[PDB]
Amino acid sequence: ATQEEIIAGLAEIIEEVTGIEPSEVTPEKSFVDDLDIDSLSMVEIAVQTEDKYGVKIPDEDLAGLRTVGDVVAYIQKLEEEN
Amino acid sequence: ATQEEIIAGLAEIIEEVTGIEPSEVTPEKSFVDDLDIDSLSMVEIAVQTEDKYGVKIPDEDLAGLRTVGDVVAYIQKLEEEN
Amino acid sequence: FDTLVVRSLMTPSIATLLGRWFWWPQRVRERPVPSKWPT
Repeated sequence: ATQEEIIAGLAEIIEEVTGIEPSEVTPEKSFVDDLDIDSLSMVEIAVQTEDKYGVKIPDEDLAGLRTVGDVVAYIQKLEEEN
Repeated sequence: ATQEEIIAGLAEIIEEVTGIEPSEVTPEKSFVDDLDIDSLSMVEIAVQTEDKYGVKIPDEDLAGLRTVGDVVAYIQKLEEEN
Repeated sequence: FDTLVVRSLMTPSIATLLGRWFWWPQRVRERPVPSKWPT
């Protein structure tokens, strides 16, 4: 979907995983550094997206992903690759 | 016949075999995916349709059919192939 | 042992593996209808 719609869904998921406010999450924010999200926690975000939106991200790809903008672009890449 | 008439007939049968509301029955819905209808239940719809309108849907087409619109097209095709 | 291992690790692991067949004979879905992204 649209980049704005992608952020809204993902930001809600992070709140469930960690507790970070959806408005707090911005594309500038980084999961590992800004969000303090480890590899295990980032899996939960991918897992919830897998059940909700159907986007599954394995361990190798999740390690590469760093920031929210990267993840949003990564998902929007799949949407672009429709 | 008309597209609505084909759906209306199919919608009634769905409410019998599976008990799914007619409002849920839309042409874009998928039996396996959207309607959560297994292969056997879809066959029963064809059996009732054959004994009611004469439209005979073989098992080969039933596996091929994915959505309600696909089924309507085949029924319209059989309407064309009359 | 049950609370920390069996209830916490063993039981949840089996449910994911069996998927919908874990709730057999009740027919369930692995995931709901694929939902669109909210505005």
